[PDB]
Amino acid sequence: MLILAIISLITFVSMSKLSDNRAIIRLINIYLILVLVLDSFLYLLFLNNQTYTVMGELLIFNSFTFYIDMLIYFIMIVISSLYGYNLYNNNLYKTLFEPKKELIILFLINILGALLIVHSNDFITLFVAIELQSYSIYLITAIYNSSYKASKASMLYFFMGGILSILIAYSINTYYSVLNSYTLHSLDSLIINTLDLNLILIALSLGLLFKIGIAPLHKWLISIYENTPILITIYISLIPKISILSYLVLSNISINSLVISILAILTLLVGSVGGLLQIKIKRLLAFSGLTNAGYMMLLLLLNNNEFSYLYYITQYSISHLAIFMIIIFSIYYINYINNQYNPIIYVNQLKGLIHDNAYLVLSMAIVVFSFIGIPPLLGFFGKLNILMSILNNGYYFISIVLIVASLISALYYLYLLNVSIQDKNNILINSNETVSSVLSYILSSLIILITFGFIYNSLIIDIFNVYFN
Amino acid sequence: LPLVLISLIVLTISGLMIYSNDSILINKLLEAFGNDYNTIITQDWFNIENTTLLTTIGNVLLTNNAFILLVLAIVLLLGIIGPISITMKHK
Amino acid sequence: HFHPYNTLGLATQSAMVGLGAGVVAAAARNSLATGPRNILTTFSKSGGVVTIFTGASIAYVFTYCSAANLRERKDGWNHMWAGAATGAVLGARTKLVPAFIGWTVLCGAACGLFGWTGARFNADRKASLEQSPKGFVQEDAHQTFWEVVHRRPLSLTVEQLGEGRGINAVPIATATEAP
Amino acid sequence: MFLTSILLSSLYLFNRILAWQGNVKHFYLFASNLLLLFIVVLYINFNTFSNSFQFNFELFNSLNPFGLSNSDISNGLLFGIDGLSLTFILLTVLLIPLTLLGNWYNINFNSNLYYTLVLAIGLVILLNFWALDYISFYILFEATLPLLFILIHIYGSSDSERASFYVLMFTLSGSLFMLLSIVVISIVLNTTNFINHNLFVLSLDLQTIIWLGLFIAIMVKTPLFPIHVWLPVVHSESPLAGSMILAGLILKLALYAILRLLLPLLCEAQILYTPMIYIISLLTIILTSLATLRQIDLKVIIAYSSISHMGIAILGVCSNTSLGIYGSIVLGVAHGFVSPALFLIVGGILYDRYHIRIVNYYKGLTTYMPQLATYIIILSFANIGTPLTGNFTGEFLSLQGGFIRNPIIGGISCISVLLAAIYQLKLTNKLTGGISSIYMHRTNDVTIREKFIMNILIISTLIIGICPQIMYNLLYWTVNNYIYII
Amino acid sequence: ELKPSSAIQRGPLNKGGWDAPHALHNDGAIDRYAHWRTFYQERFKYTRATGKSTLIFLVAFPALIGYVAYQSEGLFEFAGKRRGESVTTR
Amino acid sequence: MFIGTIILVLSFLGFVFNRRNIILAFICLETMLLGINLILLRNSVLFDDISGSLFAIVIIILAGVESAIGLSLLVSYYRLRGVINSYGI
Ligand SMILES: CCCCCCCCCCC(CCCCCCCCCC)(CO[C@H]1O[C@@H](CO)[C@H](O[C@@H]2O[C@@H](CO)[C@H](O)[C@@H](O)[C@@H]2O)[C@@H](O)[C@@H]1O)CO[C@H]1O[C@@H](CO)[C@H](O[C@@H]2O[C@@H](CO)[C@H](O)[C@@H](O)[C@@H]2O)[C@@H](O)[C@H]1O
Ligand SMILES: CCCCC/C=C/C/C=C/CCCCCCCC(=O)O[C@H](COC(=O)CCCCCCCCCCCCCCC)COP(=O)([O-])OCC[N+](C)(C)C
Ligand SMILES: CCCCCCCCCCCCCCCCCC(=O)OC[C@H](COP(=O)(O)OCCN)OC(=O)CCCCCCCCCCCCCCCCC
Repeated sequence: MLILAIISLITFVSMSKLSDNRAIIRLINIYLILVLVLDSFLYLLFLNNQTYTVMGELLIFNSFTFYIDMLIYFIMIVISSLYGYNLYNNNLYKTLFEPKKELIILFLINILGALLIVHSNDFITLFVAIELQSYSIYLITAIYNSSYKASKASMLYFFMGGILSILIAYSINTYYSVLNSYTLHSLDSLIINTLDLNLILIALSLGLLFKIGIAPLHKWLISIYENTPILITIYISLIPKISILSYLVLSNISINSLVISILAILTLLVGSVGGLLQIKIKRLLAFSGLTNAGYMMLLLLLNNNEFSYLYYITQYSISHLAIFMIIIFSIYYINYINNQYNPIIYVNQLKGLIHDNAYLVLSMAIVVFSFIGIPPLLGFFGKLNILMSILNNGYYFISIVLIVASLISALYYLYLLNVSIQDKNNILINSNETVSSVLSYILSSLIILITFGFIYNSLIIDIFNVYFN
Repeated sequence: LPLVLISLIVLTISGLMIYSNDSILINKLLEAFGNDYNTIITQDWFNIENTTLLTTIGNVLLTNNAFILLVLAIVLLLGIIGPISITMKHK
Repeated sequence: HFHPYNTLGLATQSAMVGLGAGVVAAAARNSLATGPRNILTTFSKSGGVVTIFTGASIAYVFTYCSAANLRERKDGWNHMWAGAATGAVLGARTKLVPAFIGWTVLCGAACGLFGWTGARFNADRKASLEQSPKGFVQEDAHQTFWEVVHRRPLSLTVEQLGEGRGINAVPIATATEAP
Repeated sequence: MFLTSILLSSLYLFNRILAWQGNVKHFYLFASNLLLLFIVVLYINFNTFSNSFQFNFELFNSLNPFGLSNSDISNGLLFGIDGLSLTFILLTVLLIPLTLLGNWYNINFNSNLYYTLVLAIGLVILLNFWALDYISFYILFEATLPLLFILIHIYGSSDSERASFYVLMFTLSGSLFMLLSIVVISIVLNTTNFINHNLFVLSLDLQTIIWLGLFIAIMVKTPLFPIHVWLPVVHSESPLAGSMILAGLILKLALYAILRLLLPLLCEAQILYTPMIYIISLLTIILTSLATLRQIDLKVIIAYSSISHMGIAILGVCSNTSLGIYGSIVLGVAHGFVSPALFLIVGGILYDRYHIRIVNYYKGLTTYMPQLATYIIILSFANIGTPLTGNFTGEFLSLQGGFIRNPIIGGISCISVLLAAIYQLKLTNKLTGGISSIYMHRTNDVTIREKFIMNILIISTLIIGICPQIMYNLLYWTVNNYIYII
Repeated sequence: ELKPSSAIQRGPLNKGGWDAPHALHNDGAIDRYAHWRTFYQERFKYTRATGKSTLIFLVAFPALIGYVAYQSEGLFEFAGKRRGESVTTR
Repeated sequence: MFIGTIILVLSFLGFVFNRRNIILAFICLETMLLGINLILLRNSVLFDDISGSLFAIVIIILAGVESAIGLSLLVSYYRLRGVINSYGI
């Protein structure tokens, strides 16, 4: 039903004016909500890990992928509410947070390309869908074209995505040159013994992984995440991560991988010690993505990782989405707005935040202790259930390096708190205009999932016991 | 120039490596060069119509992989919408 | 049991490998740099990388093989001594004594903690929980690693802990019986 | 419907007291004082004749996520007490109003924040002693640290920032390896539980690994010599209630965790390692109590004193003796009485008045404050191991139990009676005597609230000192429980 | 052209309350002394005296008390004793 | 496999060591894609199937749309800055 949305939408956007664009996104927001509500019941198809293959050995549908599908729709309902709703009714925030005409077009085409990977069985479905989502990230980066940094970032992202698309294509055709086959379904655990498919499947994994931000090739993605504006970057950070990783976690082609294990160690090291002496908030906030994409590369080495993965996915997605939404709200309280596309940059700009909207600091605290892994919060059971899979399966040096990486990464997480709970000379006493009710309810909902979401751990596991076993 | 020469040697040899499946690394490379045997082409009279190659592509793009043609239509659509949407400057 | 090592053979193999890694990293340092650089500044403005790779390789594998040969067993301590030698080579580049002592002690402790977990980045297949016998013993047997029981043999307690402290081969009660 | 209507009534009453009174601190005192009444009524209905866990309740079960659960299958979070838990709960709950009392006039700017954080920390360390899973012990073991970080950072000395960092850093960094060990237990046994876990036996090579991860966390939290490092600065730059709740309750929480978590299922490990614990225990009694002598600051001395007393405490725990276990409990409870009174004397009566904690300013406090000097001496002598105070009962039975297990470690462990007296009386005679200081202008005598806190925290040492049998009715099961003498 | 909005009216932050008069004449020498003593670790450097104390208290003393502790595990009972009865197990 | 691998490796190194302009980087990308095509088309001919020819005729179109998209990205890059640098973006 994304197809019908795109086909209806681009015809509808061709006829609307510029001033209509905002309200169009509101429509699409509600549309996606009634694809969650009125169409969820398809989970009843997937009892006892019954898997389907649709369109003839082409798309594989299990309930792992159904959950990834539902997660991607939920986060788009959020991101679409960020574009489609005003923050305040000022003359300021209309020229700072304003959608383009064709923005929601590229959004839905991107989600289409990201779903056709997690649902994918074939390799040409994999390649066409990676190409579709890669074009969409090209154009979502370059759509705010009256910005020097965003155009430079779109060009950088074009060439570095072109190399790692031709590396994937070379790995697919290298796999074809030794097996007249397109599926990893053909592998079926006898062939891997008598066939040297190490170097092929590992090179395929790498060419898929370097697009995430794994650490030998991590600098260019941190540059794109700092150069893009503040609304584009909470989408292009989240979507290729969860799409490409839930591809590679579903098909288990790097087990006992020594190369994935080196790159997981190297990722947890230079992500935690990378973002220490840094002063820009999107930088600081983009090396948090490097370490938390490091905790996934561990699970690639695993067999049977579908609990640790999915729980830590929706953990990172809610925590991610919430900490980006908080520093949208701190823009009213800063004393200095530069750079219209990216209005808050330096992390010392949110300094007096406890004396002006103290419960924004309560919100910020609750989400940032969840990144560290504090046990009343939902981030801790995510790190816990990763640890239960790492220690089960023989990765003992990986585990202590995970722990040292978590301890180093707590420093620049707590730097946000250190800066936020400080004295400020000039405090706000009263504000005329207040924040959007339907948009601040989303942040309150995203906290109450993080705070009081350890409640349902038991229920989820029992539901997890039925539909995946 | 020195990283050029090192990468020429390594990337060339290692591109020639994965066409082969001995566990020993030197036996992987030499199987790249043992091609001088001439394949024998035999005439089989089993085919009755001039299905060319383009006919078979049009049968497999359209029945077995029709969805790939249709997702490909979405990609061609994107290749229209994108360059336009950048280079408009609406109003 | 074990097999002794060829210190000279493994040392010269590692010396060739460290020479190769030094040449590759020197070329990568030239080509990723600024300023006037030519073909001959590979080993001129090298920053001394080939000495790093060469000394670290030779010292680690020579101390590892020598410590494994004089102890006549292979465990995690040999990685500690070899990592101490690696820290000695890396710490002599900073020509200071307390620096040098710190590099030796902390690199040896980190490499010993590495070599004690198996000295492997990846996993071991037979040793992990998932591929090993677990749970209770089904009948009475030698309780292997990863297995739980209810009662342990007391002869094993005397053999493993000792015959001393509060621990005896006979409980203190029936050692003091009226007949 | 009934227990929901109680909460819908009490939250409404809370909102109304907020709307009419700006502070809450009256309602917080009222709530914590009611918690006292409730826990002592639980003490009346407590059966001492059963080793059992008497008052059990499950939270967050599958079939009932919001509330109590009566099902044949349990995967939530278990809670309940024996005697051993309940003693600390008593020592917990009578401390909680006093810290809520302890800052009744100091905090002026943001009252409701500070009193909410202090009461919330106290409630979390209430529920620490109720827990029965390994995970439900550990979830609340680390619920404290955000509240402690926010408390130490916002309020404190000029150096609030570094102290709040260290109380996150070292405490976290030890607790992570504790979590490693908890995970390794939870994937072998497939059950975290404080009930069954003495029944299971692990391999000696497998107990050998698990025990290091728990023991280095207890090394961090009862600060033994390798990491005894955050303790003086997180005291010396804390506010008052954070320092009291820390040194009265968090250190005794890790003294409880070495009993509850390690001594039941690491027994055959634990015998092989008692000399390593005795190395570190003697070496943290000698070398921290010797570093007390060279101190310029005044709250820092009472901090290192707490290190030396916990170093005495843990060699009764690992003593494999009835005497040592009972002496460690009576030391832990009596130090939880006597030590927050000392942090009051340095922090409440002496930092609220002069706002500088350097020792060199303070001389001759007797001639302008006689009854403060009276306190300073009788709380000094109660700290050392001067008897009829309960601190000596803990020190004596702990040194005796440590002399059982190894006599030569007890011989040099016994000189702690000397080393604990040297710095404490060296501080006491500098504060008590001399001509009154030219730097200090004369201020008020000790007020009624401070004398109230002091009188309670001194009677409660003297009752345990005159008769330590008053709480043997809880422990006589749990003194026999942890002993492994085949 | 981007300035934070006009409807702020932000005011100064006090800490509130009563100006408690100075009960203490601070000494410059004592304050500089104590600030030097608490922050000693940021100017600490290794010398021969540091090496001597770091050798003897962190390495030599744990090894000595270690050897004494591991030798004397199950040697001594004195629990019920007699003349002519050895008290060492060994 | 020699012609496709040599076109791919030489085009890849010419892309990497490009410091002179940007249109050489685009055309090195397209010559890479040609090399991957050549390797696959030969593998289709040697294995007697259209299967790799199916992946070939799809990746022809995807190389096309990659050119169209990315050259519009370059026109967007050039719109604000009336010259393209020699050293790169
Ligand atoms: C919390 C503080 C931090 C502690 C870090 C932990 C790391 C401690 C590692 C200890 C541990 C994992 C257990 C850890 C589980 C808890 C993990 C806690 C958290 C993890 C972060 C890895 O043990 C490693 O020890 C190393 C040396 O010590 C060895 O190094 C290497 O040596 C050379 C040999 O070939 C290599 O060739 C060389 O390449 C290396 O030099 C490795 O062989 C070995 O894998 C033990 O595993 C092993 O124990 C043995 C017993 O003997 C078990 O055999 C059992 O017993 C026998 C019949 O009784 C029978 O043989 C068998 O029938 C039975 O199976 C195994 O089952 C196995 O499982
Ligand atoms: C009328 C329909 C209402 C529309 C509901 C739409 C929800 C979209 C949201 C997606 C992400 C939010 C997390 C949802 C968790 C579902 C768990 C599940 O059940 O997941 C299980 C297993 O999960 C996993 O592996 C681990 C995921 C763990 C989630 C961690 C977050 C916990 C806190 C939030 C959950 C509790 C909040 C309840 C508040 C009252 C399989 O998924 P399933 O196939 O059983 O899907 C169920 C079909 N349901 C949605 C229609 C019922
Ligand atoms: C934020 C950190 C993460 C939080 C994870 C843990 C969440 C804790 C949430 C607080 C709620 C727990 C306390 C209330 C649950 C117990 C209420 C109860 O009814 O206990 C039932 C128990 C037996 O009752 P029953 O079996 O039904 O039979 C009755 C026959 N007369 O009756 C009894 O045995 C008496 C039980 C006494 C319980 C005393 C607990 C002391 C602390 C109470 C306040 C706790 C609030 C802490 C808030 C901070 C959050 C940690």
